[PDB]
Amino acid sequence: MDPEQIKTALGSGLLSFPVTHFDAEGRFAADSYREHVEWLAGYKAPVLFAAGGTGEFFSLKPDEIPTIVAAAKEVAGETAIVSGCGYGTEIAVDIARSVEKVGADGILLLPHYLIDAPQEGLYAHIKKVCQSVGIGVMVYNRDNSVLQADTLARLCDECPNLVGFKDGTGDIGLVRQITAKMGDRLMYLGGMPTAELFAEAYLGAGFTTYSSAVFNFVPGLANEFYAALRAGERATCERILVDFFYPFMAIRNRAKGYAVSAVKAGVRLQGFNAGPVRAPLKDLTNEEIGMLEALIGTHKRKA
Amino acid sequence: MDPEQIKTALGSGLLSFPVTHFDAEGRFAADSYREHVEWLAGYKAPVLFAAGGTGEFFSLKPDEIPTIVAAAKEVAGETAIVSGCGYGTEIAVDIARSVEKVGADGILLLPHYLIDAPQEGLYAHIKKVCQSVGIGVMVYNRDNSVLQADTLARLCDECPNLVGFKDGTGDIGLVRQITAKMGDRLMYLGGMPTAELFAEAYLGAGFTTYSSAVFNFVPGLANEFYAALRAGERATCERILVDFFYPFMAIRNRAKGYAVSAVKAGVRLQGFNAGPVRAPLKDLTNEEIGMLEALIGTHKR
Amino acid sequence: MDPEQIKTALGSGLLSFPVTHFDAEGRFAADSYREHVEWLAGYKAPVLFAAGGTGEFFSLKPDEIPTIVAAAKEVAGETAIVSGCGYGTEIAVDIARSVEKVGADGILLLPHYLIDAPQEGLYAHIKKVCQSVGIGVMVYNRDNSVLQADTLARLCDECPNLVGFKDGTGDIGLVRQITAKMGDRLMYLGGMPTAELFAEAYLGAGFTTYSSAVFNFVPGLANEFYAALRAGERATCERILVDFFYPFMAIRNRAKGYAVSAVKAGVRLQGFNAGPVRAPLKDLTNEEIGMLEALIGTHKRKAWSHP
Amino acid sequence: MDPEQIKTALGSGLLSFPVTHFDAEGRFAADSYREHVEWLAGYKAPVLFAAGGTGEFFSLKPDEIPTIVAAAKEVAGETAIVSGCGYGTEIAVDIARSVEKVGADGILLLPHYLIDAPQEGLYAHIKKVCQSVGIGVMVYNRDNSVLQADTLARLCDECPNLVGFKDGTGDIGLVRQITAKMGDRLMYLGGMPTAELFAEAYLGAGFTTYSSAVFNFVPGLANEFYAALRAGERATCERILVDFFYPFMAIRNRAKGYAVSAVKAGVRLQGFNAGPVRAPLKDLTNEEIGMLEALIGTHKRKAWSHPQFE
Repeated sequence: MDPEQIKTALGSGLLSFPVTHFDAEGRFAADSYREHVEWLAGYKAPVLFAAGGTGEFFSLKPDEIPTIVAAAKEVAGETAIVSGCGYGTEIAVDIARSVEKVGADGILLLPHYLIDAPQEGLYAHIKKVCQSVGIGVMVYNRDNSVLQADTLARLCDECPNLVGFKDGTGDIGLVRQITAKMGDRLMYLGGMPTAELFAEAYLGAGFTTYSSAVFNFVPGLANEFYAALRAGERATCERILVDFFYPFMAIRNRAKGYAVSAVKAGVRLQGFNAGPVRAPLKDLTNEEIGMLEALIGTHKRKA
Repeated sequence: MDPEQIKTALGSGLLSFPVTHFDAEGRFAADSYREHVEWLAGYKAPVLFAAGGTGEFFSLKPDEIPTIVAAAKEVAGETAIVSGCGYGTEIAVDIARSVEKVGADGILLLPHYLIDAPQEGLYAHIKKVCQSVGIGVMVYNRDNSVLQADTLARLCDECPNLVGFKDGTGDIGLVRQITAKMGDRLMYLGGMPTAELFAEAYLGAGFTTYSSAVFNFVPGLANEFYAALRAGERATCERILVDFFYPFMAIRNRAKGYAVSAVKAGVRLQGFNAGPVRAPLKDLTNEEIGMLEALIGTHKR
Repeated sequence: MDPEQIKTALGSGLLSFPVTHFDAEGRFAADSYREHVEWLAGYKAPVLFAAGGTGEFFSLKPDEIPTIVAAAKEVAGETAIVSGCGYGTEIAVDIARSVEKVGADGILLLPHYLIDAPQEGLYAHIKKVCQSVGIGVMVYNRDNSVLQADTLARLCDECPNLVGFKDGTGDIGLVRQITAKMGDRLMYLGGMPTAELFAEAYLGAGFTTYSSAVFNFVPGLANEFYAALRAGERATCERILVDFFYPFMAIRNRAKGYAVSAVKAGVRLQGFNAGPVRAPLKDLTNEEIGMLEALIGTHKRKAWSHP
Repeated sequence: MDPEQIKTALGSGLLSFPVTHFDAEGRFAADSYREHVEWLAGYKAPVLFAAGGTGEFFSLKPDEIPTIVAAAKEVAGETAIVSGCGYGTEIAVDIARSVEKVGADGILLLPHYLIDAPQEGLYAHIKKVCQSVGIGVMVYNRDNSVLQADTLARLCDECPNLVGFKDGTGDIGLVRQITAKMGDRLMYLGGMPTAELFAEAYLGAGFTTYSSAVFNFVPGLANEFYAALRAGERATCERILVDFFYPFMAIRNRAKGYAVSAVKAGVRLQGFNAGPVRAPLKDLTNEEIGMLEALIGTHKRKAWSHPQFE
């Protein structure tokens, strides 16, 4: 689809970021991945982000990314498919063009690698990546890549296919300035780890959707929270925060990287063969897996 | 005033934090202060925080604080008066008791001095301050004093006069957890510098009021933004953000401490003899003062 | 003494920062304090910092500080006595003048309260404090008060009684620039928590002394480390780091504020009635006190020792 | 070269990290690179790190790295050549094996990409990279990859080819613990931006060498500072800090990334046209380059003929 079509899809519901399934040896496990993506499709997220952060983009070889995107496309149905992209410009452009070739509907551009960079340099890097493909681009403010509002405005003026903005900073002051400046030029995507913790506040900032990492393993629960959010049903949102998300957060905060590892553990507990995380992430301990299993509780998919 | 009455006042509108006026000899200028507070009273903020952060609490002698609270009480009329309080426990308790004596309706407890502290220690410190007075207390998550939700819950169970929670961290994740845990047990007060930049997001977190530092010199505009906020008139809030608050923010970000210095400059531009900031703050340059004057524009008094 | 005399004292050995003793009613326990200080005096630190950070300056009422300084001065012998000082300018000047009045030999100026401040404001604040007294002043780079080299040079040019610089930032790049700029105009004092962890590196930065917080309860060991440091006996320094200081660090890192709490626990373990820390610090758990007791080990204060 | 031989070379002097030269089309410019490396060779740094941070590792396509290493090897003489390496494990292993194939004498392992990771994960990642090659490895504590002493000890016990430790954290407390723990098991390399600012302090921590980024364009000055450092000649070190390094730092601090961009400008000023930096770095303005030119001053290795008519 064209960038305006992926833009419309970004504003039509909740965003799904599937974990990437690996076998015991760490290789991509396409059959298990497709089984899980097919199961998630029943819950009708309008956009699927293949090989995003939750999908361990940062541990994939560039040549693996189109294979993962193609696998998702096999079974995702009438769903927009966005690919992760990232690293420095040379690598990012090659990844972008490779996933465009296998039929991705857009790219989510993760930070460049390692260095702190001046705004002018961020502009030049992101412009070059946007101009390398015809599909839609979402930029991702996080870590060592944080666009100021004026820099983002310049990019929007020069790159018509730049259509989305994902925030992973939690900087409420900055993101409100960005939505005030750009208005409906961009779709605004919440991108904090466990984004439901931020979603009610981010409404006021101008964000009405987000990545739901836990949709990987409790999509019914994630969909219900999202529905309550958009309906203004505060007591329902709050009940789900108190009974599910703050307990999940307690597990997540036990170790670095568990924003991904705990989500992948949840997928395994629901009976999908998602396999291990790749180093330098680590998997949950048996004790922690037990905690998560108990938390999932009434939401188990099987016995 | 009993804690439940200050609690009600905290939920009845916008919060005012007047700058503290100093004269040429550097002392508190009570006549000038009272003139400014009397003018602000016309704009009907339900609660006035004397000697808070915007009032340069951090540069005041403990014995100056009751004097400032007393001056505010003279002219505030039907307005609740909350006093700043802070430092370590021994000093804080002395301040708290001293301002209760001159008629403060509550205290806002700023962080203790210098050190990073464990949750159990914050608990012990804040509990001792709360139990030293009968008036209402508002805690203030900021810098080296950040309460977790479970610690604040314990304080609420133990200290009935603890009735307010002010946030200066900007940690949306944490403050949403706090409002979910405590519910209507506490009044939630936005406390970021230039809090209007955060107000719409903080609604969703569970906060419907905040300190408006710029109410000091453009109270009419601050009231206009607040009314639009509570009415859900986003285009109006956004217009005021774009036309006033982000340009103000640009001036404020030129130097450390200007969250206070620029506000005080604004007060002087409106014809109040608020005087200089105390070191280690520094005042705006003449050029910067000119920028602020131009920004205030048609809100000139 | 005059500023040049305290300056000379700062360069004559290891720096002592006694914990402040509190009684059951929470009050300053002067008898116990004086007893502890008298014991420490036997280990010959040339400068004693009363009511510094380790002495819980940040939890003292201002009127308590001259009482504490006076108590240390009574029993410290021929030892320079420096008082903690801090907060905003108005409070700091009052504190400074009050401790000068009871015969403090200098002040260590802790950061102002709460706010971040422009360099020009730091300059104005510190200058006013220095000019309020005739005794020597040591500035203290840490937290929300960090002087750049040019700002400090300006203060040195205008305040002759400013004679010392303590670092609590751990910013090697900055502190080396400072010593290159000022040279022997200032005495440079290491001020990291558990400063022995930094001492060998700080030598190259231009610092040959530091506050030894653990001197409070193992003054012999602290002296042994300092002696080896100044003599270039790396194997000895390293042994003490591996056997004592990194294990101490493990205890210290278990909770916020334990850089003070664990030291006070050590003092109590060695038989000085220092009492609890004041909130918002917390004391070590019994389990943690147990860990510190084992670590002190052969350095335990024994009834049969000769003074 | 085996790992014990590169370990020995790491302890034999100052470390060189050449900028990577690009042409106007952005491509690696091997002829220019070799000319610059050949000039540097006269100053006899025992180890050259090709495609390190100063060499814009983070902006290279993985297939460029062996090409750059091979070019340096052409003209480096009897100098050890270490290659940059980095990213997540899968990419890092491919890079490591590719540069081993072209004859690198070791790899400097930069952080993995993006994420904060637990110590056990860092261990698993670095172990896998070390076991993928037979050449020497130096780990690099910086940004999102900071090994604690006990984790590093486990890596040392299991990976004999891990022989070096480079610090970019500036955490004196931690690095002194690490040298106390490992002793001569590892060679300790200073790795701060503009490492001369840290070198005297780092001696005490146990580090007697470092990467000198400015060696790229004032190697005579960098060599003199290093000799003074090792000799204990404090007044010489201090003069060079005051007259050159703190003024350099003032230029460097003008914008993000100038720790690389300013060094590359210096190389260009000395007559080696190393070309532009790759985005998202930005080059110094012509005004800023003029500031650096004035600072280089008596240390210029050429005179320019600027265009002028009548």
